[PDB]
Amino acid sequence: TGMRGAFGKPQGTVARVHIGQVIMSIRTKLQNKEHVVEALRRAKFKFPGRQKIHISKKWGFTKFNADEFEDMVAEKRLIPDGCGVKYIPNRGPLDKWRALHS
Amino acid sequence: AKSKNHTTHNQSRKWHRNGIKKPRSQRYESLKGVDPKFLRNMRFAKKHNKKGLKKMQANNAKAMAARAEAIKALV
Amino acid sequence: GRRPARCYRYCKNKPYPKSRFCRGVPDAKIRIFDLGRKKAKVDEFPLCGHMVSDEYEQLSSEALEAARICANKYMVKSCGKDGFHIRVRLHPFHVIRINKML
RNA sequence: CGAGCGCACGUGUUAGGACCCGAAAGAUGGUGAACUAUGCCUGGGCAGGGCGAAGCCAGAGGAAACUCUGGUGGAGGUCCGUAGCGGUCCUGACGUGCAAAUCGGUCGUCCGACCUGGGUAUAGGGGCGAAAGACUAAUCGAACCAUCUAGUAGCUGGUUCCCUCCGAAGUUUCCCUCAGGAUAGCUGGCGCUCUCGCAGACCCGACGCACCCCCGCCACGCAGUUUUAUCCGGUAAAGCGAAUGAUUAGAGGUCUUGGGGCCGAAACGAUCUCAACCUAUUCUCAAACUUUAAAUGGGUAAGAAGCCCGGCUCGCUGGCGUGAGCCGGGCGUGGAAUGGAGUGCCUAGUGGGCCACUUUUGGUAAGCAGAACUGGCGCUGCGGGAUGAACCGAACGCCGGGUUAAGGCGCCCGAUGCCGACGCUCAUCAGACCCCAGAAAAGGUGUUGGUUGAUAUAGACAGCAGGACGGUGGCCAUGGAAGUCGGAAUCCGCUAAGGAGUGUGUAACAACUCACCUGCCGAAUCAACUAGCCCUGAAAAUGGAUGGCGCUGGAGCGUCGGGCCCAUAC
RNA sequence: CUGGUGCGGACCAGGGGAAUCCGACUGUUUAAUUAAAACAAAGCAUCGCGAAGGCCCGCGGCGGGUGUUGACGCGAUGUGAUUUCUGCCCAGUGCUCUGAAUGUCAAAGUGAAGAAAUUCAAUGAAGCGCGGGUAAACGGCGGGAGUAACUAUGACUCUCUUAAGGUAGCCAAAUGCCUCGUCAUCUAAUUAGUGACGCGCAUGAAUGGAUGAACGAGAUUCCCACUGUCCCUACCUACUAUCCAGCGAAACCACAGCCAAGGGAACGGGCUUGGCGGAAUCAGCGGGGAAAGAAGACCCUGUUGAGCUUGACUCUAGUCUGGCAC
RNA sequence: GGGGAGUUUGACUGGGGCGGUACACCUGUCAAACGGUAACGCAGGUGUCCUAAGGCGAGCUCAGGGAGGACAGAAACCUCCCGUGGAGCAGAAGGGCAAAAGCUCGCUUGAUCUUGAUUUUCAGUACGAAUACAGACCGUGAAAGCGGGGCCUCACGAUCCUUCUGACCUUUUGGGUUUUAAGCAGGAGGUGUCAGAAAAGUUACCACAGGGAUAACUGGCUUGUGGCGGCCAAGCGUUCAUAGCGACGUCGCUUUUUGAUCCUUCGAUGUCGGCUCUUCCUAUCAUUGUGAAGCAGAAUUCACCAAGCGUUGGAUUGUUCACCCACUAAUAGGGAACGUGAGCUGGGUUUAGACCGUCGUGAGACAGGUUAGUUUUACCCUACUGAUGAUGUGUUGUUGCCAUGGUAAUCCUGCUCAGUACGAGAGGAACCGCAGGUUCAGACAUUUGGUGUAUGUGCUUGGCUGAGGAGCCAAUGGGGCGAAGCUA
RNA sequence: GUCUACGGCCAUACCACCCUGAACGCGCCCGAUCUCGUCUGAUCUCGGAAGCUAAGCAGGGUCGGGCCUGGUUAGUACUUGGAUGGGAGACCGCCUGGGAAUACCGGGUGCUGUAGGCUU
Repeated sequence: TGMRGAFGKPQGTVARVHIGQVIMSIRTKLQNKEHVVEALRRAKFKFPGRQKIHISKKWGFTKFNADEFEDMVAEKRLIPDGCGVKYIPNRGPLDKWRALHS
Repeated sequence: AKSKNHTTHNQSRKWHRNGIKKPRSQRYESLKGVDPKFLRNMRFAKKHNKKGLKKMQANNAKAMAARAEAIKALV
Repeated sequence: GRRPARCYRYCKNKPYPKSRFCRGVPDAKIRIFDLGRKKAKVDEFPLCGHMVSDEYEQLSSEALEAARICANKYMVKSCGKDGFHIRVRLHPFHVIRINKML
């Protein structure tokens, strides 16, 4: 306070960004291409500084890429289950389930 | 009153101005701190080495002759 | 009480957690990070819209709350009530101190 | 198998000052009551007037008790007021004065605790005080003089001839230590022990030097360095579907409870369910977490003090052996680049630092506080950044010639007075060079560049031939609405259109344009972004600052080419 | 009766009233900034003392003052005219008294052991400690509750807790932070005054409470009368200043003295870039010279002092008591 | 036994013995992969505790979870299975441990006596603590071995003096004996300021040495707090995001607030407020010119160019600040060393005198009230307003030219316009016209007023010249009226 | 091939589950008088040798987990050294050198000294 042992005490709580972070991801129907960026550009005016906006090259919040994702799902290596899709390698001990029905 | 605390940086050049860097090595050194039992025993060996010369040199005159002859006798 | 984020913008410290050693931190104003139809299956929404930060800085939880609300109101306006899934993907864990002066 | 006496020097110490100059104080012995403080003895001094006490004499009332009324009388720490004594207010005058405290006015007292001369007493830790620590000889919260005495100081001030040579510290530890010493370090001086390059008239190194060649010769040794080996750590980075700790989210499934249930009865029952609890995943983290895990870093070794042999001694260890020691013998030096090394004694100054690239803690940040490395300023000047402690270049004896670094070349000002090359920009606050002294978020159909998406002679785009309703009140809301807004709705037809209407329009509700191609004259149009100059965003107190003048085919901004200019550097 | 309504005609000579605070008044003080609300003061109240004494000086004695004295007298204090009051607390700190009711304790001197130096035991004055009295001695004064009626407050009472818990009075005052407390007056307006209100931070009874006529070179507020204080400044006189004749210092002085901006030890006369500069001077002037006056009295450091205090640490005169000797 | 004396009354420290030990210690981190490392940096612990919680040897495995079992339940006790330290190791945290270093027993004192060496902190001094050996006596275990305190990192101490134990020790002064004393070794009694002094205040009566190495002002850096804006646009504005505002967010500016810091002066810069005077800034209260409005007019609100000219008279406090009456076009905000003391002022703050309340036993303290309290020097240089003058034109005069520097006027009221415009009405303006005024400036004396020592006149008091006259002195005697002159 | 005792490396050796068994080799297994110790001959200890390889143990199987070792992650993240390189800043590009770790995709699943057997 009078600097005779000055050291602050907790107040507020922030998050640290990194060049290339992803502060907000919106998912919707492809028809809403110009609603997504239109709305999301507002957040550029609430956050400090400049933040490039961007349209993902992925199906959703998945690890995956352009819509060959769904081809892979047809191949059954990707299982639609929950807000994301569960990956499946060809490892594992179900070499009788993959027989009975893959 | 108030004083300002230290700052410690020039004491790195201070040494190397002309500071030595090796412990001044030497050949066989002072047996200070060896296992004292070994110390006693080895000392007995030394005392009966610089005694027992009618032991040592009278049983090494043989090896003197032997090497002093063989080192040529290879020829 | 203002303390505008001008002071606490730049990243300038060793990252605090909410720890065993820093106690009583005020709760981050933003608490719930998913808005909109967040039960949707993956096959529904094939478009993910991102937002990358182009500056190395700190973002305040208060700011995150304002941004999330401001970006949700518009996109409710356009897409509807079950048309999106806004997911803040950043979390305020780094606390900051304030040295009260007499 | 040894060294005292005298002399010169250097340091530290004690002192007749101990480099010189300085305290506030302390002690011993004395001199003062001519100022004032207070007692005593002795003398002197206080115009004029206002009030009317006690007594006193007489006159009236009355029942007496007694009471009135008039003159007399002249008491008082009484009253107005002069000398005297003081000294309130002008915060008046002068304030290097008439004066080390006076003057002008206006002020309190002026018969009492009054004012005053001379004599006499009380003396310094003592007197004296109607008490303010006042007075005690222009001095008093302990006088004056002399001596001890030059008291003492870690504290300021200064500390006197020339050149030459070498050259710091502001850090460790301890200290009633923090403005100081001691100690280490850094410094100079005196030297030493060897190298052996006067190294002939002879004659080599897997050991250097000389080379006649080193009989006389150690190339021995060292490193703020890289190289080759082998070691050490746990920061940066990275991870959570790897433990600890924090945390979002969905799912897939049973279980433990709960909401209300139901069954009808408890059922978390089939319906649930909601949580929980799992099981696979999922979004984001850690200076006091970690599986992993660098760069730069720290040690050792890179051969004669070595290697291979042979024989003794050992009171130790004990199958026999071990290991340690000794004596004798043979083989020479081993990776690059530099260079003479090793060793002793005495010892002044310093122990207030500061700044910068990079890393880093406290803070909002600070020309702030605190750390590591390295370099500077300090201790240092020169060219350049106008100006300056540190920035850039750069290291100095005295000069002549040439050449550069950082810089710069309209003029100040030496240098472009070159054919300089390609571009960007108009600023009624332009812009103009590291530290560095003008600022942002957000905007611009100012002007360029660029990315992407749409359409084009089969005319695409603006301005023309259309087209802006014919069925139609068509559904059929009657909250009235071929459009109806606020009517749930919902068709034709014509390649032209008009959806069963764009809303203005409250006359039900009419009128208006809305949307989509070929033919009107005729070539490219439009949309969404991004980043370059310039602009808005943009407020200071004396008149001012790219250094100034100024400079817009640049003397401005970006990338560039020659040619020139100079420092104490080369 | 008389004068231009002038007649204490120069001179000499009191402005006035309604209130508040303090002190009774007269008196006295800080010579050289403090004239007062400070001291004194009568009045009140204490405390010791019957001279082989109280108090006090002293280096010393049949020393010395009060003492040419004797309780209506000395010596030591507190308050401070009169009126009228002085409440409660003796656990605390001191004072004093008692002593049997005596735990603690020094010299001597007495016993026991040892050859002795010693050692041990008992013994036991003052003084503490034990118990009374003492407040005009130093000083000290509280908290939650229930509870009448709408009730709060709270009459009446529960108690920890101290030794007692602010009694009579009195106030936003010379004492009240919040504070410009709240009402009313006083003015157009009043943080001032006055008058009331008081669980009053922190009022209060001879650390005196409260009143009160006179008085005060004492602090305030208000009203009448006067007015160069002011609106709004003029004009007049003497002495300076001014100039001449004569006579003639000191303060101070690194060099000298034009500004902006810049850098700089962050406020330059000097340096950089600018703006520019003219001999020698007189009367004024208060902006600058961070002007002069002084080795800053504020603050910090000092292993530097003094004045003063006390429950500091060591001590000391004096004084009480025991022993030894005359 | 403060009557009297001597003396002391720690250090650190974002100025100051206020707070707190960063004053000895130990862990984790900062700490930048040697390993050293700083702050009153962060999270913490100690001045102990243990006959076992030591030393050996043997035997068992802990945490929790799952299924079962009479009372028995969420949890007693028994059993089976899973069980990588998830538990326990005296205490802080870190490390370490699973036939142990834990748990249970069994036996025991190696927690003992005695030299030297080394580590740890560093001068490579000691104390503390620890390392590895050696010589004795032992312990346990069959034994190999392990043990000389705690599983490791903290848990404690010099000289002098006292005290205790040790050998048939040395000395006790010419010799002998015996008491006692001194010696030599090892432990203890303690120095927490922890390398180790024995120690209470107050100075507003103060003093000397110094310090800007260190506070109280302005000046600088910063701008958190203070003030001014800007951006985004959910909403308020019946309808409507932007006429006027603006939340949740966020970017700046200004130095008219208050902080933070110590750079400049302690051999001195005079430090509050008020009065007087100049000038400056603009983020404009009024006025000139303009746009906008949820603007009919009238008022009023937002914004633009803009500091040329205005921004008051008073009650209360010292007041800056505030508050209230009144007028006004308006009663905007500020800088200039918080402008300005050799300009004043001295009200307050801030010496020495006093009073009350709280605190202290007391001297005394109060950022609690109250009262009285010396404001010093100009002629130096510069600046500024005035005044002589200087080169040039051969000397000298008359008459002018004008580079240049100064700047000046502002605002209001009434009549007309016009009860018209404008409006359901309530209400109600504007232009040129006319009339005047408030502030400022430059003058001036005809009149009006003030001055008056023309000593101009009279009227007078006291005294003086012997009186009538005619005067004079009373620091200008007083008092009527007053010319020229200066003036509002 | 393979086992037994002592081991060194101490997961390519662990865990889970299923299959296989080249002496009496280990072991299960039958008893408790001797030795010994427990509440329980369960354990420990002793004495045995009827059956057993059901178990341990060894070997094998597992689109097994785990573990070791490779790739992709990537010359990305990161950093020694340089500049009068950009940016108002936050940061960033370049010159010069060094150079990682997840996710993901491969491969492997004990070796071996010593003394001693057997080929069921």
